[PDB]
Amino acid sequence: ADKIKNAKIVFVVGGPGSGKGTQCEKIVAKYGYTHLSSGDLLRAEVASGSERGKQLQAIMQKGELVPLDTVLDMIKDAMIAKADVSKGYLIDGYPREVKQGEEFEKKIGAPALLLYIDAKGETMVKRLMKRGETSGRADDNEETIKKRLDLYYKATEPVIAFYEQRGIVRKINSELPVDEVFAIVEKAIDEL
Ligand SMILES: Nc1ncnc2c1ncn2[C@@H]1O[C@H](COP(=O)(O)OP(=O)(O)OP(=O)(O)OP(=O)(O)OP(=O)(O)OC[C@H]2O[C@@H](n3cnc4c(N)ncnc43)[C@H](O)[C@@H]2O)[C@@H](O)[C@H]1O
Repeated sequence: ADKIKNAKIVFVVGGPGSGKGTQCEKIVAKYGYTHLSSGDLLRAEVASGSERGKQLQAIMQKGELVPLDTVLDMIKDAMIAKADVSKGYLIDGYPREVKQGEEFEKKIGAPALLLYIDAKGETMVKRLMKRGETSGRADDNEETIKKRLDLYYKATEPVIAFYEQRGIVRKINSELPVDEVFAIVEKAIDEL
């Protein structure tokens, strides 16, 4: 526990399809951070066949936010499972609300960096549609896209302004080619 609490922790925040997972995989290979995706954890619980998984599946297929306690407990347990060995943690897709950040800080520890993966709204819509047309997830349909984006703009963008009060946000232009985005992310990571 005091081990995870004192670890470097990076929050990765950005709209659906903005390129969070993409950039996080490149961080892992280059710097050796531990990548925890809130969405991957939740989808793994869905695939387990549990009753909790059936309810998560419903929530996610509607594009809605899973309750804080559910996602936070999964993230904590996944941090613990990898605590022995981390150079640091990339928490991808959490927090999605201010209260999510605040509870993570109370239970786990503070973020040193918030990578704000910043894509245009229409770029996200097009990206999520392109994925949807070629083997996307079940939530990559048009109607669910609308709800995922709405919640990002209303609930999640406030997270940026929140952690901007402590100067830890770095804005990453995720409209550039993947490798050019990564060069900006490297600049941010090297500050740690
Ligand atoms: N904290 C939380 N609290 C409550 N509920 C939660 C929660 N976390 C999750 N949930 C629930 O789970 C759901 C799923 O959430 P989750 O899976 O966490 O998040 P997401 O934002 O929906 O995941 P995406 O995979 O759509 O986006 P990504 O930004 O990682 O993009 P990627 O790199 O793949 O890239 C997308 C596409 O774009 C392309 N691309 C990426 N970067 C670039 C680039 N620079 N140039 C060109 N194309 C690019 C990629 O090839 C790819 O095709 C939520 O809606 C909610 O229901």
